[PDB]
Amino acid sequence: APAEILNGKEISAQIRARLKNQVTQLKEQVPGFTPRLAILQVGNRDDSNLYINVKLKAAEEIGIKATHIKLPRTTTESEVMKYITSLNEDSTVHGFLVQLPLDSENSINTEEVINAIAPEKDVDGLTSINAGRLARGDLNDCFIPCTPKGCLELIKETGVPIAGRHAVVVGRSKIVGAPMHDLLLWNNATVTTCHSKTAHLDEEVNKGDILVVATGQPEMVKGEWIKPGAIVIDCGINYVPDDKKPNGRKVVGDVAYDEAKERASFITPVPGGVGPMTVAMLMQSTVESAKRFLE
Amino acid sequence: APAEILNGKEISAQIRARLKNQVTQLKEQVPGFTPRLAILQVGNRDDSNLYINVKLKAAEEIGIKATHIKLPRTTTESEVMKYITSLNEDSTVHGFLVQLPLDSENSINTEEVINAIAPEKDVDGLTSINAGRLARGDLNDCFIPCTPKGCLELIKETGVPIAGRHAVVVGRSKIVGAPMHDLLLWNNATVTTCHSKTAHLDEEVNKGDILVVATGQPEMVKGEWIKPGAIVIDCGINYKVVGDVAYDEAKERASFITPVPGGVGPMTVAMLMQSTVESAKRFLE
Ligand SMILES: NC(=O)c1ccc[n+]([C@@H]2O[C@H](COP(=O)([O-])OP(=O)(O)OC[C@H]3O[C@@H](n4cnc5c(N)ncnc54)[C@H](OP(=O)(O)O)[C@@H]3O)[C@@H](O)[C@H]2O)c1
Ligand SMILES: NC(=O)c1ccc[n+]([C@@H]2O[C@H](COP(=O)([O-])OP(=O)(O)OC[C@H]3O[C@@H](n4cnc5c(N)ncnc54)[C@H](OP(=O)(O)O)[C@@H]3O)[C@@H](O)[C@H]2O)c1
Ligand SMILES: Nc1nc(O)c2c(n1)NC[C@@H](CCc1ccc(C(=O)N[C@@H](CCC(=O)O)C(=O)O)cc1)C2
Repeated sequence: APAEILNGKEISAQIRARLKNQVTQLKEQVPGFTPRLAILQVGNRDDSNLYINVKLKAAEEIGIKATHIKLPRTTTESEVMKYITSLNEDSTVHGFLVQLPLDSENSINTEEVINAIAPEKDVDGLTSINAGRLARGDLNDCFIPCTPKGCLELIKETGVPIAGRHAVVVGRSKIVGAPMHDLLLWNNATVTTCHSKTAHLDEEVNKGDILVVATGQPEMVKGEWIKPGAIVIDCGINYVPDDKKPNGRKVVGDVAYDEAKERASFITPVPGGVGPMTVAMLMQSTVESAKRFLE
Repeated sequence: APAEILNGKEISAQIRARLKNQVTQLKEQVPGFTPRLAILQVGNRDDSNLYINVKLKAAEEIGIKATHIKLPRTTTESEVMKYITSLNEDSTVHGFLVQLPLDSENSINTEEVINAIAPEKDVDGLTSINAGRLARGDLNDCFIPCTPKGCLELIKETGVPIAGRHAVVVGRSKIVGAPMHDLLLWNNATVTTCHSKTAHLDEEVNKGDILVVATGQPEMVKGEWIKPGAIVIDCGINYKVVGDVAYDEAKERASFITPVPGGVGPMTVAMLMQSTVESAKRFLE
């Protein structure tokens, strides 16, 4: 009785298709309304160009007007700040994000930049104000970071109620771990957060009916650690050379999949689990912002 | 035989004496300068009145100038917003707070009212900005709620390091439970947060080397559930006055325990004063 596989690629395709339909209906219900996203980039990193082009492409297919603002490396902090203030003020933009990390020849305080974003437009959900709302239970209107939002969605796809269950989150980062605890807590699970200073991590992991691991340590969580029948969510994206693969490299998660799949009732594969879910989540957050403005 | 008693009244007395000397020196460095705190109240709840009096009394004894504004029960959210804006703009007021719960005959969104407060004066640490910083580990730039602060201080009085310990926080409110989890987490403990939807609560509480209870249910946490040698912090104030933990039983299992009264209560006001003296010192800098 091996674990059922949570196909992130398929589930995300479903999500994006439904969002397209919603966007089509919003525009027909309110003629002239145009859900709009904006991405602010500083510099010209190759990886950022790739990530951005993927976000813009997904936005255009759903019917969301996506605006890409690309500033040169010579940009200063005051200029980046000016754009954020203008994006906040632009009533035609419902949600925007600053693509990280910034690429400039000058010193720019990343935290001050991010925190200048108007909370009601913070689709990536990383501002302190938004993090503060999510941490204290304002799930009805705050924004949720794309990765943990995709994790909760995958957990809900199992059909197993979260309330009353014991969930373990290995990792406590701003991007994943912390907001993941927040989603699980406010969905009424009893949550235990682990990290690099956690003693007897194996014994802790073994107590989770729902397990979300986001550590960046390739396959550290062994199958033996998994609680029998648990829902395992693996956010890990670790590269390992493998000449038997088309591009000479494989992607493994933070969980030892092959042995964990024999213990859990539901498990996300890597690649193809949490990863494909992220862009869809940003698109969902964008639509949410558009609908809250429209109301 | 019983657990060591964490005397919050003696410890807070030492903190207050310390803060007093600090305030006295600040005035000697800058004569005429006076750290000022303001407490805004809506309504006339008897318990809120006594709580405010205690805070006013501790401020006076430390040398802090405290102002109490009491609004009638007919107050609207709009009017409360006018006082909050006035207090944000009043340069002589270094730190202010809105007494909770608001006692009005009209609906007033408490979060909107609290979030109108300027974060630099949010000595109660209830704004979404301060909550967000604490929630993500940015402890350099924020005010932490006075109750979780007092609890952390009480835990440190045991002399036992927090890092690596499995901590259990029973309760998740904005005032105590949620920020308490954060403080423990960022102090490197492995933290479990329990609430009303927690199944097998007795089994969860039994895993805690550090146990903080803030539920408001009279002596609901049984001593049987306590892990032998645990540090028990009890934030409960229930009506005789009792905590959220069955003290007589828990004291025979714990290594360190907070009594009620004279435990977390005093420490809470001492920490509020500490955050106030801090907001006055960040203003001079
Ligand atoms: N699907 C996507 O596109 C997506 C998006 C974001 C992230 N991810 C993946 O998620 C992973 C985690 O990212 P992150 O932002 O959370 O990074 P991070 O900032 O480095 O987070 C690591 C966290 O795990 C803890 N930790 C480190 N080693 C551990 C260990 N050996 N045992 C227990 N805990 C350990 C650390 O504790 P301390 O706080 O004490 O340091 C820290 O909280 C990365 O591999 C990344 O590839 C995927
Ligand atoms: N020392 C001080 O001066 C100070 C300052 C403030 C407060 N306190 C004290 O702290 C206590 C709690 O305050 P609060 O603002 O957090 O209260 P609250 O708003 O009523 O919150 C109680 C929390 O505990 C949970 N809970 C209720 N019954 C429970 C049960 N039987 N088992 C497990 N969890 C239960 C609730 O879960 P749900 O969210 O699911 O409902 C809720 O999260 C009060 O007794 C108060 O006197 C002390
Ligand atoms: N929501 C909310 N709930 C609360 O319980 C409070 C609050 N807000 N705001 C203010 C806060 C006041 C904190 C406080 C608690 C106890 C004491 C105190 O000194 N207690 C004495 C006993 C006093 C007596 O009743 O005679 C002690 O030794 O514990 C002082 C401040 C209470």
